[PDB]
Amino acid sequence: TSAVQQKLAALEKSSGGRLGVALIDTADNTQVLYRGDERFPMCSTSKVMAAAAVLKQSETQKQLLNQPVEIKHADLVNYNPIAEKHVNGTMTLAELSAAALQYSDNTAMNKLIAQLGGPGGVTAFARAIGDETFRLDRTEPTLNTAIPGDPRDTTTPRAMAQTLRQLTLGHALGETQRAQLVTWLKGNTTGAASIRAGLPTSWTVGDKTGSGGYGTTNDIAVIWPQGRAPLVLVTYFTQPQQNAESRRDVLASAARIIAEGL
Ligand SMILES: O=C(Nc1cccc(-c2nn[nH]n2)c1)c1cc(C(F)(F)F)cc2[nH]cnc12
Ligand SMILES: O=C(Nc1cccc(-c2nn[nH]n2)c1)c1cc(C(F)(F)F)cc2[nH]cnc12
Repeated sequence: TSAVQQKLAALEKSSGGRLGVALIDTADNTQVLYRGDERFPMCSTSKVMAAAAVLKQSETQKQLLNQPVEIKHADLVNYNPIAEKHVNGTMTLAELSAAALQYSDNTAMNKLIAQLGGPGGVTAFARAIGDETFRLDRTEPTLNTAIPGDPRDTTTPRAMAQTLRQLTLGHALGETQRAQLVTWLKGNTTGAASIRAGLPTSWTVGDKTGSGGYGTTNDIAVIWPQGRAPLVLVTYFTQPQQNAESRRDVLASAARIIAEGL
């Protein structure tokens, strides 16, 4: 294995859980993979695929992002920091995308899923951009149950990193839409304790966090290191006990190991 792979395995053993890592260094297309082909519950990292799918729709439905969407009281689920302010009112699909990505609002995510026709519409977009591994099966909040062995609402680190690269640095989306997704990720509010905490502070990071049952703690990021071509990094982590507490420090530690191996 590589030096870095030894350090990641040791971090995993110390953590007591199961760690998945996939790095793409776009400077030379090199990769670092740890459990890169195992499935992990995506939790709210799946919000990137749903927002991107709506961005793709807006390439042909040109006013779609400005369309008002009704927020009813019955729509509110378990974490609605933005949507709860607009109950008995409306939010646009742009505003719902921003709330889902930057505040991790679960009601906003459900509106994106509904716009796409259900979880299968998010999966269909993944297939349309070449991701044969991603699957979204449930709405919020149950897509976060993170039960060991359950394939629902999972992907592999390798597949997620490749897709995040295609969406943010490649041509899965049109130019304006790619830039909008990057703008949203760079403005995330929830990420300072996760991948970002293991990287030099001079680097620019856009990321999407997630967490769920079994102490599942996740982050996916696009990274612009000072003076170098961007990286894409996926860090997924899940634990044996259903009621386990989150471990964002493990994601930071994994990111730090990756950064020191560059
Ligand atoms: O929805 C949930 N968590 C949540 C919601 C909004 C945002 C984020 C988040 N965003 N960035 N990190 N974490 C996480 C959740 C759901 C469930 C259940 F049972 F599946 F419904 C169990 C959980 N155990 C811990 N969290 C959960
Ligand atoms: O909102 C969150 N978690 C949540 C929300 C609603 C319900 C439940 C839950 N349901 N059953 N158990 N827990 C859990 C959250 C958690 C975390 C953390 F630290 F990773 F655990 C980070 C976040 N950043 C923004 N939001 C979060």
